[PDB]
Amino acid sequence: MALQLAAHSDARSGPVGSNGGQFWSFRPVRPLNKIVLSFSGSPDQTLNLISITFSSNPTDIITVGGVGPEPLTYTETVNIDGDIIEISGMIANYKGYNVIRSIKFTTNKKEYGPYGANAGTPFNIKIPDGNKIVGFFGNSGWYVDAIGAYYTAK
Amino acid sequence: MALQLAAHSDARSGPVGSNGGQFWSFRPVRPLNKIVLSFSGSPDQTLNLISITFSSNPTDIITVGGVGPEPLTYTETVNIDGDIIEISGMIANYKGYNVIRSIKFTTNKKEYGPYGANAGTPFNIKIPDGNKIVGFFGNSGWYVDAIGAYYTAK
Amino acid sequence: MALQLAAHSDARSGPVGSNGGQFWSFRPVRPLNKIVLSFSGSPDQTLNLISITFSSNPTDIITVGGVGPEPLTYTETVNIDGDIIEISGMIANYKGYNVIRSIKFTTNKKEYGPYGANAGTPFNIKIPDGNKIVGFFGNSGWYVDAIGAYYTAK
Amino acid sequence: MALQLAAHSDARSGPVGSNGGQFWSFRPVRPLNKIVLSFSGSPDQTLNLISITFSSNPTDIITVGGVGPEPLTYTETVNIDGDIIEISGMIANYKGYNVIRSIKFTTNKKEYGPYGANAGTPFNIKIPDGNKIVGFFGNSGWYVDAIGAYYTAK
Ligand SMILES: CO[C@H]1O[C@H](CO)[C@H](O)[C@H](O)[C@H]1O
Ligand SMILES: CO[C@H]1O[C@H](CO)[C@H](O)[C@H](O)[C@H]1O
Ligand SMILES: CO[C@H]1O[C@H](CO)[C@H](O)[C@H](O)[C@H]1O
Ligand SMILES: CO[C@H]1O[C@H](CO)[C@H](O)[C@H](O)[C@H]1O
Repeated sequence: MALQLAAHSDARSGPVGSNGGQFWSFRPVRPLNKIVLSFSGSPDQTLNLISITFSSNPTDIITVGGVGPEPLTYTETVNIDGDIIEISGMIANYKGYNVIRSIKFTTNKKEYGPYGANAGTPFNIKIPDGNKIVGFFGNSGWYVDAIGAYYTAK
Repeated sequence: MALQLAAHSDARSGPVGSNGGQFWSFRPVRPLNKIVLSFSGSPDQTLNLISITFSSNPTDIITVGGVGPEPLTYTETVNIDGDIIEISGMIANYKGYNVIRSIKFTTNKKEYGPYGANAGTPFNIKIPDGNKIVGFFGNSGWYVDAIGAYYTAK
Repeated sequence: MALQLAAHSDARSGPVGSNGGQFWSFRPVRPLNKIVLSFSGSPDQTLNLISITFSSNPTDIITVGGVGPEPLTYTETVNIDGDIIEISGMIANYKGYNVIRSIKFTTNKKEYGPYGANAGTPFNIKIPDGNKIVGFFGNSGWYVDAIGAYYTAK
Repeated sequence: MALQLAAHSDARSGPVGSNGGQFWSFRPVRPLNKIVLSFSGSPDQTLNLISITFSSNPTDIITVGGVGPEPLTYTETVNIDGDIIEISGMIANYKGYNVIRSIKFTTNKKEYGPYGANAGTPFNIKIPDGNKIVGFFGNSGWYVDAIGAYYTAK
């Protein structure tokens, strides 16, 4: 007595960047409210993006990249106001791997970034008008190798 | 030299049914305009769905199911008028496997079906208002084991 | 001129269950090592699965289901030993929705469950030999409507 | 009654390229064994990849790109022997869009190509050892904007 009412999966945009050790995915039920970027290096010189931590209130969270031995030295915290609708950045070599090196998040009312080392090959994830980004997925290893987003209407 | 503008993949609904021998996927760039359902048995008795052939003019086409030796004895040709917005049917046993046994296609203009043996466990692939089905995917072997749909805004 | 070295997304199994309010996805880069199932009702009587919390050390976590007004009364904490290789359970109606009602996790070393109300329509998420489940996805609302898994070799 | 034996969807690699008008997908149940690349331009000067026709000759076929007004002037027909294990090529601007401009296919038996214009930025779809490409997906419009592959073991 159980009708098979097909369950849905959100549209995807990307991934951009490069193949990495592990596929990762994080689409939480509630909106993303915070993104922490972790780096090695320093702002006065060059920041090396190593991992990204995505979270949604009150406790959903995931960290991708950062599984290597390099110690972190800096972090940038992005407090998301509203729905993300676009992301951009640069891809370039880091210790033998082409990785996400800088990232910028854009919502309906504000832009955050770009943060990191903004040099390299640009990437841009954009979605249809009237849609929102509701999660991210990609590949990662010691660093963040590729990134894509889940999106849906309204 | 070339912006990595993330490319999109349409949302999915399903699949419903059962795991089968091969995954299959068909999402043409022009509308799906014809579907041929091939069966063994008799329309005057019981029809057994063996394969489905989806096509989009001028020459896009795919057949899933039917790789077994059983001869086909009857076909139902469905000429699609309008956007497909819903699919439903029944899943039941056929020669050792739970398979898609009947299927009904609903568009914004007409309803087609159910075609086949309308007995078993019901399935229904429904999408949000304002969207349309633009492709199908599933699993198949000798028969049609599972089916799901790709959908996007109209 | 970063090479576009196509990045991979793991093979998927499912989902099973039914369409729900939101799509959710959680595939961490480290192994899933803990799953908390939250229920209303009681073990001595009938346990009603409401939400599931998946986590991977040290800090990855996600909770799906549980959005509604019903208070939680019991939880089953599963400490996963080994790679998850199979999941099974039952789907049945709960307050007007067909939902995941029980779930059993099988790793290469032990099995856990089934936990919940083991009655209704059985489901089984199986993968090819030599593979392991590395994440889960599905639909959820007030309850856990559908679930599927990400899997990969080894 | 029907046991919900979760059905599987093959792993994906990509897409590489750029977002385009429509998502397309083709994963036939029989091995892909024919690919036709259609161009405008001159084999001596520069070829402009307009569309690609993939087939599981002779039953399954799809053509992506080429829905615009530009006439084709030259085609490359590729008869694949064995399993495709890798593809690579260049991406570059064509009349306002960054599109797939050349492609080279590698099977366990031999190499095919490159076919197209050798200029732009490179892409490469590689898969795990012991796997094979069993389908393709991407974005397209007047041209082939993005491409990715479905792969599985064996
Ligand atoms: C140091 O190698 C590891 O990290 C890099 C960069 O992130 C890649 O992901 C690679 O596949 C993984 O094995
Ligand atoms: C006859 O077996 C074959 O066809 C059935 C039914 O379609 C399933 O797909 C199975 O996995 C496949 O090996
Ligand atoms: C009370 O409705 C909500 O919860 C149910 C059950 O979980 C479904 O998810 C539904 O789509 C969602 O809107
Ligand atoms: C001429 O525009 C059309 O073709 C280009 C190139 O293929 C892109 O697909 C674009 O989105 C589509 O509208």
